[PDB]
Amino acid sequence: SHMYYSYGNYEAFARPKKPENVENKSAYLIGSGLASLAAACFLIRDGQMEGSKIHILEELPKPLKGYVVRGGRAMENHFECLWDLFRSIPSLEIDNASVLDEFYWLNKEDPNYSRCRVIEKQGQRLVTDGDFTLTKTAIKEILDLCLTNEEDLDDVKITDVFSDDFFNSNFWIYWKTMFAFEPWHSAMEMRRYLMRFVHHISGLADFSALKFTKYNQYESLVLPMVEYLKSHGVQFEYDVKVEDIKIDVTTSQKIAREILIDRNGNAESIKLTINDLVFVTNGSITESSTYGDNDTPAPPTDELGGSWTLWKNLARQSPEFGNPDKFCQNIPKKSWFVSATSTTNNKEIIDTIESICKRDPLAGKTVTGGIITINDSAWQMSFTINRQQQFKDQPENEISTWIYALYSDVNGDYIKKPITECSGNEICQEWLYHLGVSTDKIEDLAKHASNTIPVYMPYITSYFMTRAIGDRPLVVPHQSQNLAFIGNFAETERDTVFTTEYSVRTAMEAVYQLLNIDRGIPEVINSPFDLRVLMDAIYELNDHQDLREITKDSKMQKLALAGFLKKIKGTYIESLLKEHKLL
Amino acid sequence: SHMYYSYGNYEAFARPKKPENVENKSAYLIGSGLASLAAACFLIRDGQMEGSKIHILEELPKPLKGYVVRGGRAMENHFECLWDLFRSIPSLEIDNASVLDEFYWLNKEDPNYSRCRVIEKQGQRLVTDGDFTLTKTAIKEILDLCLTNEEDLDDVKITDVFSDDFFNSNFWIYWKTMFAFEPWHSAMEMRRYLMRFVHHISGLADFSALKFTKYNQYESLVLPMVEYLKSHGVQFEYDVKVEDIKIDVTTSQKIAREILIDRNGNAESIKLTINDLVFVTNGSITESSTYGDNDTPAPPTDELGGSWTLWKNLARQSPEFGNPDKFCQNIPKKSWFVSATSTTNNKEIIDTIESICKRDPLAGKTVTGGIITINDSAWQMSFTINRQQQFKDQPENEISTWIYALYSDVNGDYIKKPITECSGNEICQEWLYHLGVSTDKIEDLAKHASNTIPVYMPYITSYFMTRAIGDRPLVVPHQSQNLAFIGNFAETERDTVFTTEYSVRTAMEAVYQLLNIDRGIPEVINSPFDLRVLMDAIYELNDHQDLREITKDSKMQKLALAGFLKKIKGTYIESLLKEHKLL
Ligand SMILES: CCCCCCCC/C=C\CCCCCCCC(=O)O
Ligand SMILES: CCCCCCCC/C=C\CCCCCCCC(=O)O
Ligand SMILES: [K+]
Ligand SMILES: [K+]
Repeated sequence: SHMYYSYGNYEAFARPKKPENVENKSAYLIGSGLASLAAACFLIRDGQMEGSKIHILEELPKPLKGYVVRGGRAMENHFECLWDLFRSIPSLEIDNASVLDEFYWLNKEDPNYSRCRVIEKQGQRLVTDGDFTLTKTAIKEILDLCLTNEEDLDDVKITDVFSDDFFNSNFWIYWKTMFAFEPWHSAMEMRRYLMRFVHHISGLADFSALKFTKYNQYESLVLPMVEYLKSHGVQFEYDVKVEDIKIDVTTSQKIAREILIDRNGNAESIKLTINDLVFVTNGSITESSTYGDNDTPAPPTDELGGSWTLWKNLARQSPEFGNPDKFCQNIPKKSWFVSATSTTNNKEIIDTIESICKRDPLAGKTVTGGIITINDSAWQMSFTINRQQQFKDQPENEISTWIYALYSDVNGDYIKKPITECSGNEICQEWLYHLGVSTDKIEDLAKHASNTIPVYMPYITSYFMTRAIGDRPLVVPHQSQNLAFIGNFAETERDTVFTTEYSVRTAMEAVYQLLNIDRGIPEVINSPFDLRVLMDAIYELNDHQDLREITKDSKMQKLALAGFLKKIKGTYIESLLKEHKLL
Repeated sequence: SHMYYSYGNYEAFARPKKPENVENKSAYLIGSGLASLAAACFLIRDGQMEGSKIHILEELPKPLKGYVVRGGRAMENHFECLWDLFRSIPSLEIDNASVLDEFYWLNKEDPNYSRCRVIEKQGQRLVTDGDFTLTKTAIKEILDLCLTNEEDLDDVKITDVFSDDFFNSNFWIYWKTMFAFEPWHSAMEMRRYLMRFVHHISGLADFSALKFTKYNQYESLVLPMVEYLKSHGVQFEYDVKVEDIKIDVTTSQKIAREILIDRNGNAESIKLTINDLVFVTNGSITESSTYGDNDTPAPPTDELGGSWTLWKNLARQSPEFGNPDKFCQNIPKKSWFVSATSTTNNKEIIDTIESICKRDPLAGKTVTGGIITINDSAWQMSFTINRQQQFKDQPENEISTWIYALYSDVNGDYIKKPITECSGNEICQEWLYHLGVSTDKIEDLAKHASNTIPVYMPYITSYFMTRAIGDRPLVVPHQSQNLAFIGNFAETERDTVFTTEYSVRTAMEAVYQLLNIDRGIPEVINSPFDLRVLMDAIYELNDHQDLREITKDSKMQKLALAGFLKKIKGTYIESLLKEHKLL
């Protein structure tokens, strides 16, 4: 009621009037991740809140044994809120240009695509690569899922809605690895993904729809925002651990009253009035991460960190604040936990990568174009090499490779141990084996020619845990006066979590609602409602067959189609179907 | 091939790289209407062409007996190209705001809607006002038209595709008068309108979808653009009549070589190279306009002016440059020709208007909210009163009313003459009669208390003449190197003419194509392909009935619906249909 959804250029280009009474308001942002930063940016730009009244509370202060590549997930053109934000953030690389400009021009200069998406048998390209290999049964299961109401998917697993045909498809290889879905994850979220990205189905196998920043996410997204916020006087408070927020939850209002913090070791409290807004990033996929090195595994852990402890403390004050235990408890021990960043200047390794991905990793352009999946790896390992180098101060003869394994409790094929028990050099050895490197060189090249840093992340799969409506708090809970939840464990319609777009969307919706900003929020792109996109999807999903080939081997369908074509012959519907290759 | 269509914020907010070799190029814009001005703006902003190399050639120089209101057509939110343009044009009314900002804020401060759309019997509101009164037969004719391929509508009249039920509907009253469609006009263009604006069907009767500038179009749109262009050094050349452009049309290229002009009376020629771009606004609805006064009719005329003569001279050089005679010849003598602007400070007239439209005309906010149609007027007359005053220097106790008649060859009900034979005061008398003013006061109030300026426009209905594909030139004809056609007689996909959006779209497409600008053009809004919008349309078109009421009185349908509901029961399709009130 305190916001509305829109689309089109009118609302995109319009500027909101200064919101009412904002001169008497303040904001506290809990956490320093992308959602907090984006919310602060919207407070400055569209709330016209004074930067000095904006307080970002970060647990970290103002030494790892090598380079580590973080989230690094791709974006797409229809990250509608994220581009609304980053058109206003100055680039740190190009004069008089925004982050969006630099990104837009870069991905036109050097457009992303994969020349080798799946390998097997120690370095062979998969033979059916490029094809979805979906049977009619699997396709009907996909569409049956989209045709299920989200409300009917409470706690439903991906394995509850798909059968053997689907799980044997190339589609499932592409899908599970690029998005990091496990079979026991949320069918509700998988449905959101299917609908959310249907306009890019023709780019699923070759990653032609992916777009990437010039450098790692921190240098290309976080640092530009931080510079923008600091230039506007926003206050960054470091070594602040937020332990609880006392919230009054009455029959008529929800009002945050006090932030209980541990500053640099000392218990303190921030008293809030109704004009002091609090933005909580509830939960975190990176909390309690541990780090290994070339010779040491990352020590597994089950610690609840400060992020999960805080959400638990808020949930104790109202069921409307969500159910953190659905996301941070009972995570299967087979789940993805470990990622590794393997850095080398060794020509044997780099030349091996070149022979598989067909591009020079040191040229400074696209290399793998996104992850390469090792389809027959016991770990279900994938790895990617982005445009090199991904760190501004890294030597120009080095590459850094990011590696992850979807299965954490199964022996590797060359290193006969679960990934959670492997040092950096052992992870690199298993990877080199699957590249086809000669087995008499693997040990030396991993131990002495590379430096590999593993990271153990207990909650990295947490976004996708099976959930019920109500497990995630509304961005602005009902009757909340000065409290919002942002980030990928907050609830909003149809958008997909594990994306930076979701972080920016929740940030924008929280700020606009709490300040009653008179401007539209862009809806999640309308592609699942667009007949043209749905026609393309049928054509692509059936691996480029028209309606006659699709129905050929079924009399019942073969006849319903002939009756359909009779009615639409010579009409606009027939020309549309022909334009989208269905006729 | 030299442009691409896009939608969403990514392409909206992105800035194009400077196009290649633009530093060696020039532009000549023929005419000073909105399309020429918009093209010049895009040349500056996105072509990064130097303003000194941009030459606008206007026939007019750098005295009417009263105020005259011109085009004054409304806009809507999904004028996608127009808002792309006017976000970059500084407002002349508000500091540090664009034209878009001022427009956006104004129409939120004072949103448009009609409190009385149709009157009859000398000032009575129409009883069924607000309802479409469409029969099932008429609705199927509407959808059958949309389901016809545009290519099958060559030279087809509106009367060729609709029957008595449709022409007796309130829908047709609303539609024909707000858009100025005549029964003999283009069914192809009517189809484009139905598809183009389907997202606003719920605002058709009460004009809630309409948005208006603060002042008349010249003060609120043209003058801001002119100031922008002059501030960038763009050259305005006045008293230049362009008589012909010599174009080389070879087997491989189309190249404009020479502009033949009459400057201030003297024959001259502008020599063009391939790097000199020429933008022709072919044809004009305002050419050869004549003016009357309170005591004199506007003299009818059939003169081809300079605009139509120029298009004819170009068409003689290639059929690819269009067929002007389809639009400027054989216009029926019943067509709309006359509009009048009636200005008064008289309290009897203003109070009469207040009693019909329910708002104070002098308050400075919406008055009629768009045209009021006099349904039983022999002339088929409508009139509107915008926010007053529409001219910045007009006295604050005056209103100006705009009046037009769809039928030009039929005696009025009070003044027993065709409108083409009427003085300004006689047009005002016929109007006052239909307002219900007492017949013993009409003559005095028209002659002495009002000043009414009639305008005769031979080509005002020209955009809508029946046409065939090929009658309008492509914005950039095939193989054209330096020549483009812009404005509402140029050809582009799915957009609707007689709109300022069409002028800006053709301008943008011409500039982007001729300069090969590397940025997307926003497509015509995708509403006819959006299932949600199509569901709303069925609900509104059937005057707010669900699928069971719609089908109730037909056994055949009543059964196909029961079979449909059986298949979709409990699915996402059913929830969608319920959300859009069809179930
Ligand atoms: C009713 C709707 C039917 C939906 C059909 C479902 C098919 C979805 C197809 C897969 C989308 C592939 C997405 C790959 C693009 C990369 C994602 C990204 O941009 O981040
Ligand atoms: C296949 C598509 C079916 C199309 C259904 C057609 C019904 C169209 C309904 C009328 C649209 C009314 C437009 C009124 C809004 C004002 C126009 C404007 O904004 O300038
Ligand atoms: K917006
Ligand atoms: K654009």
